[PDB]
Amino acid sequence: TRNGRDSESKRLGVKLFGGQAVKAGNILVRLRGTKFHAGYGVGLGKDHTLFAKVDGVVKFETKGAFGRKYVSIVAA
Amino acid sequence: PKMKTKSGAAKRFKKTAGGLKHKHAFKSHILTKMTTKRKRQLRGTSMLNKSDVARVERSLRLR
Amino acid sequence: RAEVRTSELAKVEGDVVSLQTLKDANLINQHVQRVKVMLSGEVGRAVTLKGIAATKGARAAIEAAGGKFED
Amino acid sequence: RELIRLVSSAGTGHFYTTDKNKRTKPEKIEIKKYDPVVRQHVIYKEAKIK
RNA sequence: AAUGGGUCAGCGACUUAUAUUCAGUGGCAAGCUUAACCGUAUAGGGUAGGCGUAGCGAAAGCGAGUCUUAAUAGGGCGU
RNA sequence: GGCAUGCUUGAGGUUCUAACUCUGGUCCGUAAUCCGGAUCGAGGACAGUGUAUGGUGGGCAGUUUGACUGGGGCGGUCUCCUCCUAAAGAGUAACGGAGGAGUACGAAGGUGCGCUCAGACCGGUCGGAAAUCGGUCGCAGAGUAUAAAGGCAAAAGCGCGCUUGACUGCGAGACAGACACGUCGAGCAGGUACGAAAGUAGGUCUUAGUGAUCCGGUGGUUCUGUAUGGAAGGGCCAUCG
Ligand SMILES: [Mg+2]
Ligand SMILES: [Mg+2]
Ligand SMILES: [Mg+2]
Ligand SMILES: [Mg+2]
Ligand SMILES: [Mg+2]
Ligand SMILES: [Mg+2]
Ligand SMILES: [Mg+2]
Ligand SMILES: [Mg+2]
Ligand SMILES: [Mg+2]
Ligand SMILES: [Mg+2]
Ligand SMILES: [Mg+2]
Repeated sequence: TRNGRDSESKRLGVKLFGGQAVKAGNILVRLRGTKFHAGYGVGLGKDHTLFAKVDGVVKFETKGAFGRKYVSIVAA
Repeated sequence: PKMKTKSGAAKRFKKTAGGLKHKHAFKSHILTKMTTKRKRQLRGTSMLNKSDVARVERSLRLR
Repeated sequence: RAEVRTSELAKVEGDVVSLQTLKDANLINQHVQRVKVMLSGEVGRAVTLKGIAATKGARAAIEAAGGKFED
Repeated sequence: RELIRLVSSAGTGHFYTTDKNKRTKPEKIEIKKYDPVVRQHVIYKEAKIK
């Protein structure tokens, strides 16, 4: 009947773009259910949050069947 | 001395030679909700933040 | 409680570091009973600590550098 | 979902704390969990926190 | 076409005391300094007391390390 | 079982006078009938008065009664979740348009092993537009404990067997962010559950399901414990209103 009541905007998005250099446990993408899949050396935590495990450069490559988006980190 | 400190901030803030210690909060009287990852990350004794130093060091009479 | 640095043991007279001897000099307050000695430099001379209890490192300095630790 | 205690088997006063719907399941539970005093797993049983 | 003022001449508004922090300029310097009170009294005595020269810990305690911990494992604080 | 009467004492009843009472009589101080004192009369352990406690008490007093608001009064709204406004990074208002939460679950968790939807259509006894069965066509239009959004074939969906990792001590590094709070987590050490073994497991497809401090309550703990030895009371840990 009356309607205000929004929420407080959880600050999602994609950090660490296509040519960065990452540390051991950085946050790559704050996902909301797998826009991006776990590529070569990344983690996929509890609420589908991609994080690194090794060092290098982010790739953002599209692979395979289903055309899914794979975030791999390359030792380069 | 004509400079009385506040009694509450002398019990909430012990002073060491690396800042001001203080116990963390929210850990009392409803605890079966919370997660063990959250409980043991509130058990320690932290040190005070730089935005809060010059506020407390006027309540404690250190100015 | 109080405590005396090892470097301040040369600041007394008579080479008998009693409890009242440290109150004779101004190195310690009045109404102080239990005193330690910790390692904070070289001792300076040859003394005899008594009535006071040093740490592990201070006792390894005084007994090595020509002193004596009795009671 | 009333809340319950789970006092250890051995003599320690270590316990766990959880909740249990008393309405549907009336009887207790005998869950085997870790004990930080004997440093091994024992079994627990209790209710009635007060 | 909002406020105030008829003009002149007199008076009329960030001070003091006690504590403490930061800068400027000075004294002695791992040490610096006395308060009351004495004094032929702005000298001189008076070092009680304070701040330093070492921390960590709720505490006992131990100390260039110490606390948590089954750990001498990591980590916090410190030189 | 109870009597015999004492030792006592509580509670109830009657009577007596000597305490207290008399805004009763007439003598005295006194030339006054206030106040005393003497003496008859009445009441009498009551009334009355201190102190401790119940009840009644605007008789009286000190005070409280929120904000946003296309004037404020009335009404509506005060916290958290998802979408749109929101301009292809984050963020971003209106008494702008639409909806939900103040919980469930000891398996609806872990693991190993298996397996696919809805719908259409043809045939088939009492059902018939529809129940169960068989068949082809399917190409997720089903399903997800709970709103919508974003997802799901190593299916995050469905079934079976064993189980308690809905573990304790941690945590490099980051994301966010006035602060207090928040979110993800490799790895290490303890002791575990499945699997032949690599390996997986620090709850549930994700995001709502909640409230500081102060006080009190309960379990562990020489850490202190006001001369000493103990205790009370603190302190720390775990956990309740
Ligand atoms: Mg507690
Ligand atoms: Mg002195
Ligand atoms: Mg005028
Ligand atoms: Mg009358
Ligand atoms: Mg009134
Ligand atoms: Mg108003
Ligand atoms: Mg945007
Ligand atoms: Mg833009
Ligand atoms: Mg499920
Ligand atoms: Mg499978
Ligand atoms: Mg005692």
